[PDB]
Amino acid sequence: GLPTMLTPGSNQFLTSDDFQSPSAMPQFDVTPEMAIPGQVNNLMEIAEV
Amino acid sequence: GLPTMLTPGSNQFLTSDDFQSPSAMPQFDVTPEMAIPGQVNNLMEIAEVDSVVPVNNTEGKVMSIEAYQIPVQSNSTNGSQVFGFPLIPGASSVLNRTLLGEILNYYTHWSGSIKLTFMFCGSAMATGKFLLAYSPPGAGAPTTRKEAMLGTHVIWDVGLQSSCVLCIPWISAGGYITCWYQTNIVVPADTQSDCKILCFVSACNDFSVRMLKDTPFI
Amino acid sequence: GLPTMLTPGSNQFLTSDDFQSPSAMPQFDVTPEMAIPGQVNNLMEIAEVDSVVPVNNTEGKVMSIEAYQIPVQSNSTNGSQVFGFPLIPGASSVLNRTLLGEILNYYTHWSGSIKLTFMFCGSAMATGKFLLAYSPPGAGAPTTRKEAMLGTHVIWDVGLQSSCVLCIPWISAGGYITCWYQTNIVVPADTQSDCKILCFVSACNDFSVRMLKDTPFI
Amino acid sequence: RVRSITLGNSTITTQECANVVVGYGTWPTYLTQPDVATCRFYTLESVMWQQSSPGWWWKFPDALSNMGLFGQNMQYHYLGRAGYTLHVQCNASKFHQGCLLVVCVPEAEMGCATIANKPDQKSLSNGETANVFDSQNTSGQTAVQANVINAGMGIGVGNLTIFPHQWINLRTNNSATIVMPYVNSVPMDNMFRHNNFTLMIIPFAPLSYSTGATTYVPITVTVAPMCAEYNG
Amino acid sequence: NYHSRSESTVENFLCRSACVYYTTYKNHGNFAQWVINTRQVAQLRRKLEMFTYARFDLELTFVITSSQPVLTHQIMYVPPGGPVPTKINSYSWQTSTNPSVFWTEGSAPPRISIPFISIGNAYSMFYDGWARFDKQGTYGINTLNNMGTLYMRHVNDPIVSTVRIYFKPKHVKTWVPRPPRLCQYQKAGNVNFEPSGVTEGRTEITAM
Amino acid sequence: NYHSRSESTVENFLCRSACVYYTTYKNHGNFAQWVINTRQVAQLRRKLEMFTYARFDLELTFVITSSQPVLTHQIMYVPPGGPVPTKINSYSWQTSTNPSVFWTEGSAPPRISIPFISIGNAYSMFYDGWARFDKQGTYGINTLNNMGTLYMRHVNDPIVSTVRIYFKPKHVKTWVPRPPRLCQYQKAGNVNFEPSGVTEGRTEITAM
Repeated sequence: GLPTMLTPGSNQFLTSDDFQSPSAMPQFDVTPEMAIPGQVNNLMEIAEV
Repeated sequence: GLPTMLTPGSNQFLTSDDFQSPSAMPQFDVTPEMAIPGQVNNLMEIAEVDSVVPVNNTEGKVMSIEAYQIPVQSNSTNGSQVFGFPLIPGASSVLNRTLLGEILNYYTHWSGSIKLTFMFCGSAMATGKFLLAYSPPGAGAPTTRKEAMLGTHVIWDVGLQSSCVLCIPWISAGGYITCWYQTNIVVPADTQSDCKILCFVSACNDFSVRMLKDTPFI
Repeated sequence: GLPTMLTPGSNQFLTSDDFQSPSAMPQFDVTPEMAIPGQVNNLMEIAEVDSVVPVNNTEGKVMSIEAYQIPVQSNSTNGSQVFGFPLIPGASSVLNRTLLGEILNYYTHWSGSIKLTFMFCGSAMATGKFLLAYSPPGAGAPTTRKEAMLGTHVIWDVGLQSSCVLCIPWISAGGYITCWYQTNIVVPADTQSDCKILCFVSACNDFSVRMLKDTPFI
Repeated sequence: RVRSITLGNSTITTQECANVVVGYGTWPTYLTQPDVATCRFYTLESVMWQQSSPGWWWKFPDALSNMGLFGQNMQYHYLGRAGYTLHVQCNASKFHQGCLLVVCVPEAEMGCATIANKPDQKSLSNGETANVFDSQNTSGQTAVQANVINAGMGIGVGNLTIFPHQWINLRTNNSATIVMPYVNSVPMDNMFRHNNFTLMIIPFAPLSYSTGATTYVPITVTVAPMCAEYNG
Repeated sequence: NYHSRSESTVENFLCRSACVYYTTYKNHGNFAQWVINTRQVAQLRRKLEMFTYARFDLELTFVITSSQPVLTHQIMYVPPGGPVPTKINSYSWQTSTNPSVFWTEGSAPPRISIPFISIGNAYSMFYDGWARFDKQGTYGINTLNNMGTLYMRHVNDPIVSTVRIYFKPKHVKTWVPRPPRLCQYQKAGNVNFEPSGVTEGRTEITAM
Repeated sequence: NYHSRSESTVENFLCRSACVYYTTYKNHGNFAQWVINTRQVAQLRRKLEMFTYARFDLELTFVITSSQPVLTHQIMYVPPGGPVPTKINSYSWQTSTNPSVFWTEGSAPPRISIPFISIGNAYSMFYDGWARFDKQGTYGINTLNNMGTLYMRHVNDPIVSTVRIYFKPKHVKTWVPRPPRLCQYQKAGNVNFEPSGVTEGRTEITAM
């Protein structure tokens, strides 16, 4: 295969990380989003009330 | 080599995954596909095929072909019920072993419309009327012919049509199907037996299923 | 480094795999290829070469060159069988040690056509006719010259042609080859011995094999 | 009106308006040594439908195995292939009632009455003679578990509609026509050790009649092979 | 590719992993074996038997654990027609045409792919015929459905091993739908059944 | 590339892995060795001997297990003409022109590739001649067929090791086809045979 080296940080679990992961249910057909009134995108929208 | 890091999830076997794997026999020359009639691409192609519904599945009828035969008597009280059944989706007793029922029993959730066909099998010269009524979910089954008549229904005259087709919603009380003897069956001559009605069911249109599970029938 | 995950199958040795590997001697200057006559690209190039068939492989003939010599007698009963053999693919006794047979014995499945050549080795002035008959799979070998004559056949006159070629299917009862003395062999003078026939076999056309296995001859 | 159909030296009639079912939407075609000398109608002995009849079946390559030239072509060849048109008709009056399912089932492998055993050749097929379904559980060491409700296969009989079929309701029709394509895992096969399909005729509504009427209804099955092929 | 589609499609219905075989083998006494089959598990068998013919590739994953150096295990696949071992040291374990996987504990589980391998163009779920016409014991046996055999041994020169074989059909094509089985299964080698009622019973034919 | 082709092609016929050598060595007493050869295994030998000349590269995979820290093993390849060890501590183990592989247990098996390395343009399966004309013991010895030697030792300063060597020819070219051997093999260093019958016997020359 392709030559590689493992670097420090390999096989560690960082609670702050951001990596892809496999789905346990890749074949599941997910329910579509419908509009719901009141969508919140930021907490400042609450702080400003 | 190229610097890499192993992330969480490395070296685990997920029974649901989708990764490439090496062939044990990469040099094997695989037999070409030939056309075979009857290719199935989707299970809805099976759910949409009409099958006979065991409506008369009483305790002494289940082990016989008679389970599928709804009796009709020429000397019945007018206005009495001929037959009827709950369209309960949970363990539908007359619809869960049908081609439709078997497929829906592999999913945790489903929704769509159902086609119900009723076929009269009396003699060619037999005539009379039946009232086929539909009771929407939450309405309750009717108790009399008049109550059924004031709801949603069709008058089926067997002297004009050997069969009648209803189209109802079915999702998952669940609604009901009833049939009343508006009139009795008039014949030109005595017969040695009664008349029968056969019932058929299939998925009507845009039927969908959502999450595969084990069948409860094993 | 670059985030990665190891999947099932990682760190296993599959004897059938195909991966790159490092050279133990990357700096070695390798001797260039020169043309050599006789390059073989495919084993069918060998299977298609005619080889001599040990038709007369009786118990006392197998250890001699005589195994390949079919006897012909000038005083035979007319209509009697000269020779014959099963075209059984499973352990074909007269065809499985031939160039063709050896190659086919390395595969679990094969199919194609076979060329059979019969060569007469009597004197130049010898003449007479032979009946070469073919019995399709499931037909059974013929018992008489007339039965053979009413089937599929060729009349081979050794006074016109020193050899005759048949082309038959062979896959894997398996069909049969027979040869009958339509007439005896007529000669101008007495000889001190009989006449012989040699038989040759090869793959005829579009011969294919499907799955490599160990030879059964070791 | 009435349509007269001639194949070879045999002629049958059907209603001009009769419906034809083509199994799987496929017509038989050629891929071999063709033989059209057998492309004639073969009419099987009629069976009588009574008030209590449980049903009948035929294995096809076997049903025609004694039929003259068709039977001979099976006997003189190693491999072969064929499609079939099956015509099923009832002779009944307007004073008769009842309903049949006429269905062709591919690979109808049947179960044995004794769980530990396998059914024999005659219990599975009696050639051109119809085999009969039972209303009761059958019994025997090599007997087929012919109880009607499971169609001999361990399935519910009401679900046989998944296979090519036509209903015969005597108040509307007395006939069915099914075109059955060649269906297999291989292009050609041995026709003596494998039954490509089974024809089953099963009443779902019992025969009944007025009191002065004939007490039985004849059911006639006519078979017409198409595109027959054999090894050279 | 295939997964972002309705769960009603044939590939989503059938392309799911299942544990099809559980066994054990020891380092002293000695090997495990399994003939690849589709009639081994009732849920899998029932779904496949809704079709008459099918064509698919096989994915096999092995979960291997052990109980009392690095322990190495050998998994051997014998294609239809190949030689098989009878002994822990039979010559067939070294045959070049019988692919093997050598694996050690602590690594990700072994995994191999076996392509569609029948001589015919599809595997037959049902067979209304005989391997030999005059042999009653051959009714229902289609010799074109041989998918090969797996063998497992410990590689060395009081340890007990346990093996779980996970099977998944892939790229599945099916033909000629059949009714779902009503009866419970009796044997893997047959279609024998106990006659069974078409459905559950009711006390009356009317709606209430 | 090569695999998606007929199994009748030369590369598919010959490019299959085989176990060609099985041995042992201990950490006390001390090393294993194998001279690379093609006449070691009868099935391999027979297939290669259907040709007169061949040119190929070699792939070598080592399956190593052991029985009573991390255990390290050294695999050394000595090219034709290189020095060889006689002792566990011979200087030849450190020669820069004798490539070595250092490997530890628990990792994927060691693997190396050896290119075609003869001085001639092909390896000869047969040789109708002598290395030295007047020396009868040299008949059949072609000195151009030296593929080098492998040595194995445990790296340290009552453990028993076992080694299985897996060999696979690659990128194989062959010339001048020969008849398959009829006789059974007697020795790896010869073409000696016991005279053997051309085929199996029959009771009569006729069809039945």
